[PDB]
Amino acid sequence: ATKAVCVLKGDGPVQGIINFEQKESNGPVKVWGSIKGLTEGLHGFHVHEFGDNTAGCTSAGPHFNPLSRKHGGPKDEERHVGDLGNVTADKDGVADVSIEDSVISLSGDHCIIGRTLVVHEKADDLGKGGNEESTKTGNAGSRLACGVIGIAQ
Amino acid sequence: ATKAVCVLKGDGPVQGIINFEQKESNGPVKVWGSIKGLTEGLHGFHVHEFGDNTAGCTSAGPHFNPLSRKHGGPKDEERHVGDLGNVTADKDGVADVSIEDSVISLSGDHCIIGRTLVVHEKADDLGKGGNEESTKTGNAGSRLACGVIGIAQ
Ligand SMILES: [Cu+]
Ligand SMILES: [Cu+]
Ligand SMILES: [Zn+2]
Ligand SMILES: [Zn+2]
Repeated sequence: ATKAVCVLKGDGPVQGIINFEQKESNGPVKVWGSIKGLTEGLHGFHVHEFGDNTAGCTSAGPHFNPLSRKHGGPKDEERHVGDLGNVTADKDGVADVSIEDSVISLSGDHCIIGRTLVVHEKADDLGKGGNEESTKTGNAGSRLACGVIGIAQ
Repeated sequence: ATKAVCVLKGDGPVQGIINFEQKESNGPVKVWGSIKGLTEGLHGFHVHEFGDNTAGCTSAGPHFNPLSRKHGGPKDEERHVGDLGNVTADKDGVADVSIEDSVISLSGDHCIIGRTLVVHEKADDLGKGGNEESTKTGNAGSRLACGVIGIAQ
């Protein structure tokens, strides 16, 4: 099994730790942890291409997209590899994250280790907003917190 | 080429940005950047095993050592893969980092992507110190700043 971890931080109050675990290389990645400091409701949640935080979350570049597809939700055949949809924060501003995804991986061409996990200002519209930006970012707005995804013990 | 980057941060004044570039997968890796906030003199500089910052730099674990060797300087045959020796801070507390290394790699099954880069309190004794700790850490002391090594554009 392979494990990964990401510490999410940004300019504002959003802070979290997200864990990744993959039992087999041909199998799903479990993604779980807790993010606090969020507004209540939905927040876009993606893996971005670059593990570069030199200019904060901006330098992470676009969604991780090695198959050159349009943005979607995690359930869509047409999605970026990095498209994990939304997380939901409760009234106290905490998102208890629990996702399973078969398109991200912790090895190979879909490997997300060394890339950046980002949590966003607004809901990800999952490619259904009827504008060009919906097909790129899901209209998820600004990057509230991010972190480079590292190999974990 | 393959490129990586690391933002070094800690609990004190030490901070910097370190770049990695590898023109050929079977070629050397160039490592360069700057670190500020350091005491004048030598400071140990290594890749540690885990890209885990959940408990600060402590959770990075030991030096990255997939070949199970003793601690060395970068020129030694007997070294950890992560052993990049010392950087030197000037009278203003600034270390201009400029390293070329043929043991670390940005690709392949022992790559340093997703691991942690650490700059230390004290000089690395290059495993020549004559105590057990010399053979593990070079007696480089505490971890002043660290960051996960990420994929760069
Ligand atoms: Cu995103
Ligand atoms: Cu170290
Ligand atoms: Zn996307
Ligand atoms: Zn070492």
